[PDB]
Amino acid sequence: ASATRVIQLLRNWASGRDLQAKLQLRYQEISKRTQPPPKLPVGPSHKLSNNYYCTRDGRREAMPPSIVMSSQEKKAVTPAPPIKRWELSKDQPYL
Amino acid sequence: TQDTQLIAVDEKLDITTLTGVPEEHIKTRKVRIFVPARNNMQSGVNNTKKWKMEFDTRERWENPLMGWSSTADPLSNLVLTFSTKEDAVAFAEKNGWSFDVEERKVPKPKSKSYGANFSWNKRTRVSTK
Amino acid sequence: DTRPTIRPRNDVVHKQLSAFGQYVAEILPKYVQQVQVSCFNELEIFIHPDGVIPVLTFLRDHTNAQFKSLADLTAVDVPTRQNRFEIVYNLLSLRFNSQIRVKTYTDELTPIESSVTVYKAANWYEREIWDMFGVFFANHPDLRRILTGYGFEGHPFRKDFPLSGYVELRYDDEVKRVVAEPVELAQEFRKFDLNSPWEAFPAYRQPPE
Amino acid sequence: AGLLKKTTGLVGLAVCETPHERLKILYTKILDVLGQIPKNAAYRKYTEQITNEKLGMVKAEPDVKKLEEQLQGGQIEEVILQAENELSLARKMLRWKPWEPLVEEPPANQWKWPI
Amino acid sequence: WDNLLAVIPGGSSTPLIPKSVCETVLMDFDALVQAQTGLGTAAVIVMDRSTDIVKAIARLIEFYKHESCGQCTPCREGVDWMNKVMARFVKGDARPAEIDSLWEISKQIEGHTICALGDGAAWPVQGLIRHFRPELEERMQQFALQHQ
Ligand code: SF4
Repeated sequence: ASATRVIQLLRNWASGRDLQAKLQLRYQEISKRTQPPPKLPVGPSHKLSNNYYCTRDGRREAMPPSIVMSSQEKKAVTPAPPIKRWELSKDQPYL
Repeated sequence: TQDTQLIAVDEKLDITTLTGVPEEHIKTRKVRIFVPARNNMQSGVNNTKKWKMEFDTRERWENPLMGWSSTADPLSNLVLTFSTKEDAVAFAEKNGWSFDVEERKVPKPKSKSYGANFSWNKRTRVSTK
Repeated sequence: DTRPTIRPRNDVVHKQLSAFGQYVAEILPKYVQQVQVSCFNELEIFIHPDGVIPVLTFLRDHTNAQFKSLADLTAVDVPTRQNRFEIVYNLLSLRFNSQIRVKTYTDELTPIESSVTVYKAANWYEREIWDMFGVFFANHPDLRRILTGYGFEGHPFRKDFPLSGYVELRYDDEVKRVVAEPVELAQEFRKFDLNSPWEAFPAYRQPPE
Repeated sequence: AGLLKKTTGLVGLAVCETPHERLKILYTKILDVLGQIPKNAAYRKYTEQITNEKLGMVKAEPDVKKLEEQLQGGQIEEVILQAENELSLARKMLRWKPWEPLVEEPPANQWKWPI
Repeated sequence: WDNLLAVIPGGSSTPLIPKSVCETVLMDFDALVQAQTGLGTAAVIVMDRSTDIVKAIARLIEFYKHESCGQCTPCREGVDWMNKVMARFVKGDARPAEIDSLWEISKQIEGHTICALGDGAAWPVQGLIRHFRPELEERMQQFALQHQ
């Protein structure tokens, strides 16, 4: 931090980068370990009214697999529309 | 309906030799079925609907240490599931195992009349609701 | 779907798989028993055992299906059903970003001709099935016990196989080698009876059979 | 047409020097191999519709660039692969015979979920 | 009638009607229930502006709490609950949402009871929620306002 000036320029030169701007050891930027009491929020449905489980009962909303064909003019169709070709990233087009 | 050199197998299927269970564990293991009786403290009924494959209980010696119930009965913890007894016995005979049967506990008709609970010449009058 | 608890349904593709399900059903009605889709936009078309070759050869090669990514070769034991072993395939379409899933029924002995031709990924999966569930597959290049121990007995995921197993191991001085004694557990697996005797979901309830 | 590309974007598959007329001749192949299939069969009525159409837009504009977005099959070089795959099927069910009805209904409640 | 706050011409098991609506209504079984109130036994009880309505239902729900037999559950602990949350209403220990909750609670005890006492418990308090809502709104707002 730590190190002295002439050492910094030595490793700055050998790496071709400014390591003093950002390093890989935390010195003072670390958040304080003890923190104020974290008052948490409440649920979106936390309300004393109109929140019966008759409305939100997702486990109940599920329907057994809808059967269409059973052992006991027309047009061809696809399982999904064909995918589209992604373009080059305009940020870095060529590495 | 499946004609590809089919062999007319007239003998009951015996897959016991493939599963490779120990010989002492295929003959000296009475295998039994029944549909569980409802837990009398729980009025719920959605458990007495399936037959199960459960076995006979062997010995349970206390551990010399703190006292866990050490057991050497691998087949004891083998509660299976069965939709019908016919499928239950089908599994039992397919790997031929010394087995016994049990009849599905069927409810009787509860003739209930709340108007009966109050009467003039009938003794089913209830003193307190 | 203003409520944030349940996940929203997606109907546009929901109708699309059903249309594709009928599209597959009409082409090869000799092998498709029944086809259906679930709430979570997952379609499944059900095939006959001897149908492992052409149905996947269809999905692997069709210009309008082209499902080539073999996902998984699973099996599901159902002791009630006569053909307890249920071999389950799973394919993914690269161009049409969908997941087909075909499953069959098979007894302990009855084989399935190896589907390594349509997907060589199944080859390495195929070894596991005979190791893990024990269902032998016909004309398989090399169908080996590859994931369980050497010289194991039986098939552990048959629901008749104890969780603890049949043989335990220890190093024995008098033979200076590991000997496989029968299991003798220090503690017994304390099974828990976890089944509420009240109706769980009126939707998926089995009617009186 | 234009300048022939050097890479298809996928290793193994190379740019075809003969894009359209090769695809056309193998397409005429998949018209004729489909011939020995009866008309009432569903795969015929699906295929010749999907066959006779994309034989159209290939001859609609011989250039490689526009035809990539005519069929949504990506680059033409993989359309050769996939059309060949469709050719493979027509040969495959020439012996499969997949049009007489379902072989046999499943054994009792062989699906039955839940149990 | 100007100094009047609310006459209840049905009695206990009948919704209180505000003074303005009392000026324009016929008292028959039909017309009164058109105004969403009951006529019952024609127990015409008069209560004017000086007395607070929350205190009126305070004694009313207290009467119902001491008359329930506890046979059917929705009336037994239900009529207990109305008294408890309303007890907060009188002093003002509630919030405007809690007014909706007690109306929602009053919906639950409606009909589900063996007899009509539980239903008869709803009618007076239910009429309050629809009619004297601002009076309840100022009642529990004042408690918190001058508490600080
Ligand atoms: S509603 Fe009627 S039956 Fe039920 S507890 Fe109240 S008085 Fe008794």
